[PDB]
Amino acid sequence: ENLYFQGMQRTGELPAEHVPVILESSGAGDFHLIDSGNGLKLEQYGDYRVVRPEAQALWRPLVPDRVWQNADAIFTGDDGMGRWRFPKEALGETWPLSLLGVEFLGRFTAFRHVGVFPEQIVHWEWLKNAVETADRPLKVLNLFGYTGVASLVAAAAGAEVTHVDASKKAIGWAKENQVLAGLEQAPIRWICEDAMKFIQREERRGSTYDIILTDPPKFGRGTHGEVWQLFDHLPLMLDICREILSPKALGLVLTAYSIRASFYSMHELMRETMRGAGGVVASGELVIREAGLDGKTPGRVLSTSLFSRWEPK
Amino acid sequence: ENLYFQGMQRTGELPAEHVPVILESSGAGDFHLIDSGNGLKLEQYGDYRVVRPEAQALWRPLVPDRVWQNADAIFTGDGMGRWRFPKEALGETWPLSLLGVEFLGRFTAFRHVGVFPEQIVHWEWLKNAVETADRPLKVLNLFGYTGVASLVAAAAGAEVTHVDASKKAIGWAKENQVLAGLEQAPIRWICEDAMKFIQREERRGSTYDIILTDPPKFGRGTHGEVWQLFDHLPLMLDICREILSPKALGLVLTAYSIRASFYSMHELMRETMRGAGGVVASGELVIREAGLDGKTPGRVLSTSLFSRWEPK
Amino acid sequence: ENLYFQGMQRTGELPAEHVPVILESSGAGDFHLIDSGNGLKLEQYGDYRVVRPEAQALWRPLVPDRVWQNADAIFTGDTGMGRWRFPKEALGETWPLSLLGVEFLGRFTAFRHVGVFPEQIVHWEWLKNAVETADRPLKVLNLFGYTGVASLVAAAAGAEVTHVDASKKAIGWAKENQVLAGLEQAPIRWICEDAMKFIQREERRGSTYDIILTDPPKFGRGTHGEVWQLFDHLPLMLDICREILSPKALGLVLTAYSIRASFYSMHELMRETMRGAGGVVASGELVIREAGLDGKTPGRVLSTSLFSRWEPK
Ligand SMILES: C[S@+](CC[C@H](N)C(=O)[O-])C[C@H]1O[C@@H](n2cnc3c(N)ncnc32)[C@H](O)[C@@H]1O
Ligand SMILES: C[S@+](CC[C@H](N)C(=O)[O-])C[C@H]1O[C@@H](n2cnc3c(N)ncnc32)[C@H](O)[C@@H]1O
Ligand SMILES: C[S@@+](CC[C@H](N)C(=O)[O-])C[C@H]1O[C@@H](n2cnc3c(N)ncnc32)[C@H](O)[C@@H]1O
Repeated sequence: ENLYFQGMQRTGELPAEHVPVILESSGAGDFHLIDSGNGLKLEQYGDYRVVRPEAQALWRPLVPDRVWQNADAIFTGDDGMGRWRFPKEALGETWPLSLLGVEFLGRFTAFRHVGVFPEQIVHWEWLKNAVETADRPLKVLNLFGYTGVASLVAAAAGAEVTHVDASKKAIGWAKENQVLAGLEQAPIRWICEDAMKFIQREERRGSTYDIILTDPPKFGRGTHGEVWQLFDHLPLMLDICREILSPKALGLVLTAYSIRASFYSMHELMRETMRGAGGVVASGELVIREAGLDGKTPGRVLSTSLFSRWEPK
Repeated sequence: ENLYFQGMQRTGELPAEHVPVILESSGAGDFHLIDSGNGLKLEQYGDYRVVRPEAQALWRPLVPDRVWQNADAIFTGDGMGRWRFPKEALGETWPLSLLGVEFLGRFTAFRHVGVFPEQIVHWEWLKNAVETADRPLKVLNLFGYTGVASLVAAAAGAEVTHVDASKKAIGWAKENQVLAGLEQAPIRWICEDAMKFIQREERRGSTYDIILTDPPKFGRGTHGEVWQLFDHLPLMLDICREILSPKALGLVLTAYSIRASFYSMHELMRETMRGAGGVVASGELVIREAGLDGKTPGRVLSTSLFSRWEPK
Repeated sequence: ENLYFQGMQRTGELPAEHVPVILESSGAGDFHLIDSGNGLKLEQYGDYRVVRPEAQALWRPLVPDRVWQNADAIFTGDTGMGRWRFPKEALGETWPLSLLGVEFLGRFTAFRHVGVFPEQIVHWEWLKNAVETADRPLKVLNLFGYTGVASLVAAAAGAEVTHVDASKKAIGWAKENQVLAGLEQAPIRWICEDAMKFIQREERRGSTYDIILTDPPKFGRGTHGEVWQLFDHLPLMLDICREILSPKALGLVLTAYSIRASFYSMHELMRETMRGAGGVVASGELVIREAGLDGKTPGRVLSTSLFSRWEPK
């Protein structure tokens, strides 16, 4: 029961809604899902073919064994930490990739992650369009920014970006992507801090942003050990986000992975957060479709994450 | 069963005893307990009113919910958590003063705010012991934490050795030293397992006039040494005795996590001090609620055990 | 079940086998096992008499209580971090030792381990002989090298040594031993890396070694958090080791403290790994025999570890 992190009461009427909205990613170029099944997925990231666990890929693989057995890297093991197997000669920590004009690194760590969630291109497209068509310089806030591809998309489009992540290591990775992308001179502020602390302090300062993106994990830790738990804390976070939106704000975008909840729960939370603000809240799932070996052969849907987006419409 | 951490054999009579002794504080300073109940407590720390869990505060709160809700900071979660700041975001630290010593309250990911204000009773004993001493005194403060006792002793003119296994905690204590204006005071900062340090002091023939020790139920030395109060305390107290000066003024043991009785601490202390004369006083250290006005005595909240040997 | 870490299929005949081979050390010079029983052991390491837990010492102690009660240090256990008791007086962190001509430090940490496995002298003797009777300087690889006494034995004998350990702290200890042993100028290359990642990279580089020693724990962690689990990963490890043996290799030596397995399981793994390579695989247990107080007095066997050794013999 939420005692201390409740959203504040707002006046006015709930915004309009579009729900469910299923967003489906196209590859993308350097990424496609080749095949999946038996609790695994087979993905192409540029020159690297990778096998990773995907528990919900319950069905049987449709692409021949020979294609799976030609993978460059296979993630194995059971905390979250495991071991990559490299069955041929592909090796080192990193490899270059590009999505939506932004060059960044795929990276093998002890975790199953590869340094990008390429399905998020659908949201980066929304972001890029919003920045490049705005007739004024925009401020974009990116919370839980990870390897920073959204930050770089926004920076490349002309935004003044503030990227927030509690992990100094992840900030380092994002900065490496910034160099690779040729965006060293772009206005990106790198904030290594707990995300909710940063925004509450921004609220106290009276700071505002035109677009806020937020990608909270189910569980996290702030830079000074502050426990983050999505189901305990999200209502306060979104409330503070609204308090730091500019009068002419273009959007508030929430993405959520790996969570025992429907998009309807993100949706109704977002609708209530934005009570009296007008506009429209669109929510649902973000999915990838299998594309086969050639990348042109549509197959099954693999749902990755939830989203809810407010816009002034 | 304790096989390897037994105290040495002693001769003579057990010291005199005063037991139970209940030591009480009510916060006539930058601290008081406002209210408690339903497994929580409402406290004033200087400019901030804070709400923290207190599982043994089983009774019902006497101050209206509206007041608790109005707190500046609430500690939440299941040991790490998250502080909620309902009015507006608060900075990490805020200045406090107790017994003439200025130090920092601190919001960390834990429930601890950087001070145990009830310990002012033991600080007052210490302050008096040092002040009224004819001679310069050597004070050892084991498991010293944020070091308010170290600063009290330094301010009274003692030569202080502060021992804590945590470099982070030493850092906080040093920050307090600076804020308190005690940078030129003789405080030696030792980052080491406490029992290792005192056994090495014994080997060196070092002595101290006053020893305070605040061991946790479980801890870890600077180099991973496992500390467990019920396995190791008998040996620690025995070594403490071995490093007391001939004219020592006291040995003070404080113990949180109040599962064992003060009687156990008491019988162990008394036996450790066999043949040393003086008196062992033991019991609990408690805070009494003071209400919104700080002047309305309420319920007792017991925080810790203590046992103190003095030549008294 | 092993899906991703199988050794390649080999053709040809399994090497000859000698099994069980029980290797026994009675402790010379600075080490011997005085007595053991009641789940404890009483050992002399140079000038210190030490008591440590030894759960399999189920029998009774045969040396009087007085002698045990005169110990300089006793390890007392939460299980495996604990606390050393020094009953006579506080002991410093380290003390000088020497075995097989190599000077190194005994060390009190929060674990039961004193900085050397002196029973390993039997394998060090095999190694010393192999290096010092060779007609060329041998390349010796030592995986999971710990405090590096084997590395120092090989280097003293004239080998070019590569020492691999994921722990920077352990590498630091080994280097301290190198200094103490007077081997600072010797060709020892200190590698702080996951052992399997290092050897796969060696394989890619086409590198070879004349002798390979590997002492994998049941469970470990690479420098960059890679999970090591002997039962999941050892088959691939040994196969890569084979691929980095020189044509004129003198041996591949596996040691394992995972006592629960039989030496037969290390044996058959090593035999199959070396299929078609000729030579001989000898496997069994490495044991210490109690030496008692005075005279060299043969007592009970304390088995410490498993081993399997391939040689071209
Ligand atoms: C942890 S999530 C990982 C990706 C995706 N959102 C998911 O849940 O799988 C994205 C980023 O959030 C960061 N993070 C976790 N807790 C945080 C916190 N309390 N404040 C700021 N960033 C945090 C992580 O360091 C990471 O780079
Ligand atoms: C951990 S206790 C916490 C306060 C109070 N004594 C309690 O138990 O709740 C006080 C200090 O003991 C220190 N400490 C814990 N184990 C220690 C050890 N083995 N040696 C020296 N200091 C230790 C901690 O770093 C901390 O600052
Ligand atoms: C095997 S462990 C301890 C000694 C003995 N083998 C045992 O299991 O009890 C020996 C060394 O392996 C190292 N180690 C553990 N995991 C490793 C890894 N993944 N790669 C390289 N070294 C590792 C440790 O740092 C340690 O110094």
